[PDB]
This record gives sequence, C-alpha cells and structure tokens, in this order.
Amino acid sequence: AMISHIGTIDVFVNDQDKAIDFYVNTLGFELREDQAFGPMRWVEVAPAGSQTRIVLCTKHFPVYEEGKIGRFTDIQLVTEDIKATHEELVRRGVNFTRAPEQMPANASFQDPDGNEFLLLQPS
Amino acid sequence: AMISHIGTIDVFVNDQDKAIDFYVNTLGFELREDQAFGPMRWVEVAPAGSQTRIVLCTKHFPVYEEGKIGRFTDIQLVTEDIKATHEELVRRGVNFTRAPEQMPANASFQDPDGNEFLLLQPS
Repeated sequence: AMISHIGTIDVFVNDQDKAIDFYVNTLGFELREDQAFGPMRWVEVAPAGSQTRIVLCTKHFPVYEEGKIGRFTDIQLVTEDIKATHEELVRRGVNFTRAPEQMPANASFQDPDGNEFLLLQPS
Repeated sequence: AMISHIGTIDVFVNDQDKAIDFYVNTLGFELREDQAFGPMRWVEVAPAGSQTRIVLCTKHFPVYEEGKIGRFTDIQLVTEDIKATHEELVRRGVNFTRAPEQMPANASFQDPDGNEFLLLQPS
C-alpha cells in the first residue's frame, strides 16, 4: 500500500530529560531515539516492541502551540492486564484521573506535565 | 511489559461517512471498525496491516473541544515511496501544504476538513 503505518505521534513536555525518566522508567517504555540534531534534540519513546512511537517535543519545536503541553493527548495505550498495570503505576506515583472501569475496561492517567492518556484492556 | 502498544489516536472530522471515503478510498487505509454503539458511531481506519489505528471522531464525542477539527494532527504517516505516493495523492485531489523534501524525505498534506499529517519516507 502507499501508506505503511503511523510512524509517530507528538507529545509535548516541559523537559525532555524529566519526560524520558517518566516514560521509560515509570511507564516502562523503551527509549527509541535520543539524538542531538543541532540546537534541538529528537527524542522518541515507545512501548516495548510496538510500531508507532511517541516523539517527546518541547515548546521550541515549530509544531508547538500554546496549550499543547499538559492536555488530553487523544492517545489510547493498550495493556493486557489493567488491574496489574493500574496498581503498579499507582505504586509508582502515577495520577489516575479515572480508575479502570468495565465500560469503554479503560482508565485514564496523566504524565507529570498533565498530558492525559486513555489506558485500555481490550475485549 | 505493562503497556503493549499505542492502540488508537483520535482525529476529529465533520462527517464520518465523508471521512471514511477519504481515508479508505483516497488514502488507501482499511476500514477497521464501523459499529453503532447507541447514539454514536465508533469508526476506526488504519493503514493496511498496521498496529495503531485512527478513530474518526465527531463534535459529539466527549473528547471533542473546539479547534480539534481541521488542525495539525501531530501524526507522521510512513510511506516507502514518497515520490509515488505524493503523485498519486495529488492525482486524487489531496492538498499538500508542503511537497516532499529531502530534509526532515517528508511532506505534509491535509484531509478535506483541514486535518494535517506529516508524510515520511524514512532513511
């Protein structure tokens, strides 16, 4: 096909080192990229083994607009065991805005800058 | 790992039938889901064979805010042949805001509601 897949989605953060620590060491993502391309730093994190990656962008990327840090991301993350994931992320200090519920099971949580993700255990 | 992968990312459109026609029949995506769950309609499209899907959402989804239709999506789509993809999408009437260039090769285009995507042929 012409278009292979979604390669990346941007998430905007206040500081890339702090964000790397959260996404890798608190959420368990992998660090896919961290490369200095001049004045700026290209940083990608993704769930282990997954195809699409998150680019951790700052206020100095041209694609930034005010309001893009600390918003609902419209991203839904998948877990095979939302009970276990929710408990462990709670122990690690992650703020859930909505606990797992068997309706849409899904939950929602935020990173330290307030970026909000849906978390889903699929049928 | 706790988190498996990014399951979905929302894109907001003015009309889901019109959008399905564009994403499936103009961009060549697959229709992954189209199911009526009461008053609303859950619609997913994705590049063929790809893991993460796009949810085509409307102004009546609770996750909508004004400004979410017709914006830069922060999504980068991957193609193995950006010359051929750009030509064919141009023939099909897709508006490119930026033509392919060998710098970040990448291009940018919009859907009919003005939602803007980056298009990338990777190294």
